[PDB]
Amino acid sequence: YTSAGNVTCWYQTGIVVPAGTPTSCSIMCFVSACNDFSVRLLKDTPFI
Amino acid sequence: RVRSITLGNSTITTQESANVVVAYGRWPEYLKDNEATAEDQPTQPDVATCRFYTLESVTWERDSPGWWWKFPDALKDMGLFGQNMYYHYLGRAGYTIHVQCNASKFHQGCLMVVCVPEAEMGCSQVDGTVNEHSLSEGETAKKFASTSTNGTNTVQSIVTNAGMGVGVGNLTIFPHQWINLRTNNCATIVMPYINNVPMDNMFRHHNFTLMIIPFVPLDYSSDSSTYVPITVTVAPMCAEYNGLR
Amino acid sequence: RVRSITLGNSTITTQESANVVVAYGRWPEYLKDNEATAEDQPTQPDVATCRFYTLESVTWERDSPGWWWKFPDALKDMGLFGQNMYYHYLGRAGYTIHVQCNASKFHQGCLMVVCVPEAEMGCSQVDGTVNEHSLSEGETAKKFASTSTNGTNTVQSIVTNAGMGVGVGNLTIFPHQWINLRTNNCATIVMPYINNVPMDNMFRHHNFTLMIIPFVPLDYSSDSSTYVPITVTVAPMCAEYNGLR
Amino acid sequence: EGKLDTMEIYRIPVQSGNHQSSQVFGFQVQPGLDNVFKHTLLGEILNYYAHWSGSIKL
Amino acid sequence: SESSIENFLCRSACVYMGEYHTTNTDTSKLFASWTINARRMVQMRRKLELFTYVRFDMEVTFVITSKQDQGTQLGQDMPPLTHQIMYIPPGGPIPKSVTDYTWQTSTNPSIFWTEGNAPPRMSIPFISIGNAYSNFYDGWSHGVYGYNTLNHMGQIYVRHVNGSSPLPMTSTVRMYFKPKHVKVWVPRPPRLCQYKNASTVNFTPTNITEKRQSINYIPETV
Amino acid sequence: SESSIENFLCRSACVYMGEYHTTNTDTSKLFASWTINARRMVQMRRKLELFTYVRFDMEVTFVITSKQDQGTQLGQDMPPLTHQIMYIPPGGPIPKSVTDYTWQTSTNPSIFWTEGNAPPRMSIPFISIGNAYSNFYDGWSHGVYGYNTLNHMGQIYVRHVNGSSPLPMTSTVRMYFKPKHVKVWVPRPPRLCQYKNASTVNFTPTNITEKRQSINYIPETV
Repeated sequence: YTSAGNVTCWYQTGIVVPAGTPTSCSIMCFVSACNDFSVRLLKDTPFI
Repeated sequence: RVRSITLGNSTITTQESANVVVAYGRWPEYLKDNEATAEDQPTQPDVATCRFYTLESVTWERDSPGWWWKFPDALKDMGLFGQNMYYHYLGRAGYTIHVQCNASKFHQGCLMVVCVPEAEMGCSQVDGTVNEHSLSEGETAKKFASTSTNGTNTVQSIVTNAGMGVGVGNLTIFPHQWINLRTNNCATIVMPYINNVPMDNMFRHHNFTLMIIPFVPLDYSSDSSTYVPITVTVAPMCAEYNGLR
Repeated sequence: RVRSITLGNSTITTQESANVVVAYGRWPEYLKDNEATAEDQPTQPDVATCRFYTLESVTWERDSPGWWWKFPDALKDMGLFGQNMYYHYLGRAGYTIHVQCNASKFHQGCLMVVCVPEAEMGCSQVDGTVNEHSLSEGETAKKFASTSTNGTNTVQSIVTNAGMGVGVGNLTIFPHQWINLRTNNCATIVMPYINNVPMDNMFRHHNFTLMIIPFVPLDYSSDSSTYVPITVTVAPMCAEYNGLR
Repeated sequence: EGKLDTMEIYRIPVQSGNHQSSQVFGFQVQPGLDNVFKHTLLGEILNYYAHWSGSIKL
Repeated sequence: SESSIENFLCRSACVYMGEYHTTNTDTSKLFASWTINARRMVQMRRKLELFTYVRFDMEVTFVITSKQDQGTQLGQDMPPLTHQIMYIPPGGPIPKSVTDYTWQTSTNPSIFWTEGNAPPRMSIPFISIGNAYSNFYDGWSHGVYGYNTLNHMGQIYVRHVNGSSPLPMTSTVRMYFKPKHVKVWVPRPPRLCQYKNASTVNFTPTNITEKRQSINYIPETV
Repeated sequence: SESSIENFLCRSACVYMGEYHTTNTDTSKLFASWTINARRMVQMRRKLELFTYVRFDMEVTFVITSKQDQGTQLGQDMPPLTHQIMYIPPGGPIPKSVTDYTWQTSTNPSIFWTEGNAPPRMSIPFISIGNAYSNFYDGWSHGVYGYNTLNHMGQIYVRHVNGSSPLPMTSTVRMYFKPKHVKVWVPRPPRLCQYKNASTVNFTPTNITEKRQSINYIPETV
């Protein structure tokens, strides 16, 4: 109900550690725009 | 020191320090033009056959004998490359296979990754015949066993004879790569099309077989993860079919 | 004075004395390269989209009001061109349409064959809305009526208003061809891709509509055949999709 | 739920043990409209304009 | 020369007339609004339907007249009245009261005007992420048949610019619309039936033309 | 092109609306006043906070409307009314009555205008002994946190220009403000919380964004 692309991530193997290291961990995502970005029709923002 | 590779609308990431085996020295290519000039005209898709297809990961535990896949028909449900298998009567293709592991410096183990042409397999009963389901299950892997198997119509899959009646320490004669958790975790194999005819039908013949076999089992200690994931990614190269017009 | 044409693994036969209408003077072609250079890369199948697809014939009898088809989705079950409609999110194409009759010199009648872009149709109830099934049935033709229709969600298909609210004698403003059983029995129309954007999704939009409408009804006498068959053949041209890699 | 006001909102959890075919995360790529992209630096700009288009880097 | 596209389409017309008050007990009668399309003016609609795709700029002029309500109170001495005319692009905030915050958003262009002067006027460019507008769409919105979202052109809203507790007044606005720098594609046959509503092509079946006496009849020559 | 700094900031807006009488028994209702800053307009404030330093000129237009009070007396015949609009630079005298001497000082620029004509307009340059204005100040005034005296921009005062013993009238002024020739330095993140008052950055803690169902949830595709 979007008509947009999507991204997903899957466990291929699983995480393997030696003795004496933390068990769980984390991933972080960063987003940005590439040089070819364009905008039109200045309007008012819906946040204030 | 990381490279990012895009094929079509797919993107994966590898390390630029990769090592690549080109199977017998031969890169894939089109059968050039004039083996069968007059009424044998081929066509090529080059649309969404050249793209990365990623299977489900497998789970490497302490007692894992190994895994195998058959090519093609591991890709008979994979989007367009699978559609072309039903629409066309003859075809051919080469492949690029990436195999990756996710492990830490506190794990240890060793894998052989080998691509075997014409891997004809034996039955568990000496005066028997193998079934079609026991040879492959498509995009799901079959499993080797650690002892000798029984039951009707099953491949005899004891891992020391690799289902072919040879010694498994001698499979290095084929295009192969080693994965030692100590020094690397990835392997790329580029396979060309190998047959005794130029084209063929892709449903009743298995061109080659991909096998993954642990030679030193996975070991870990106190509170590391108890498994390691392995991931396989395939990109078809220079695919070509019979013309329809 | 007969030509034989082969597209792919298809072959049909026409007469070299054919007449061809190129819709607005424009042949089909690829959107060249650089409308959307950076992250809009297309691909083209050119495999078994360029090939003749032949629908079922229709039967022209004494009281036949007419027939219409929607493009695309008259080809959503047609082999590879239909597979590509499901695998890809955007596409575009031009077409070549051949229409043929099989009749004798003892028959008589006259047909208009017209290709209409954006043929938006009206409902049988003025404060109603049209259904998706009543607009098309795929490779089966819808039928015009000779009187005004009723029922919910149906196109108002009286043939004099052509379902669009205009006078049917004025449809010659569109790319069209006449078939007069006295002088010819065939018609070729080459249609380019016409939209107000360069690509589009092929499932919820009907680019154009092919209509076939008798202006003088079929007549025969004593023991001639009581019907005449009409046959439609379509070849897609310069098809192009969004890249998947 | 339960962590819209902590630093934990930014961390994708990777768990321990053997789960080698399960999903880790997934989202639709819709800057400007979708909640996960809406308040970023790119999302905040796009919400000043009624039409926009380009490529995105993750 | 008079049949060129510009001379045929580029002509001004009144497309909306609305009324609004300074004080009321309905609060929707305190402002006037219009959605821009060319389907509720029957004479412009028909000339536009001869083509499938169109591209133009818009020019809008406003004629505004006021009146003191016949309620009761006389002897007033009032300065001239001020009005605000706001254009909202596609993808903009819509006001719901006359006291709303959206009457102050920096990206909604706005005109302030006081009576007695020349009539106000603004010029809008071709605003579409597509390459042309379409008069006909044989598709689904994503679901409404025949409606595509590339044809959005914006909205206009008008209010009074008083302070607190104003005096009662009633105003009328008339909007005059004109397309400019026009280009058209794919001609069509002319509409033969009467229009039934503003969003569909629905129609009741109509005769092809009117009758005469016989297929030979020609009227006597003078 | 529409994301350039000039097209993003250089836009007109109503920032102050005030009322004033000709006769009253309060004597502060006889004139209207406004201090120039850009912190009590919430939509302009947020767009300006994306930068740390700004430099611009100001343009101000005035829309003025009058009314006779509903008190009692009718049958009047009045000439059009005159108004005086005075700008005070930073470091100028401030009036306290409408009869004060400061309404005549030669260094306070002033505009005289009579109703019926075009709306009046004045243009103010960049007025600061510093090199830019600052939207954020992490300091003390010499003691108020966050307030530095280089941001003074002046004041505006409006009165009627009658003679002695005038007739009762009520006027409303609306001020439209526009920055021009703008330059900005050091971009900042956008304000995530609502504003609480006009002089501080005070706020109540806010959520980072809104929730969804799970970390895997993607909505079903149409």
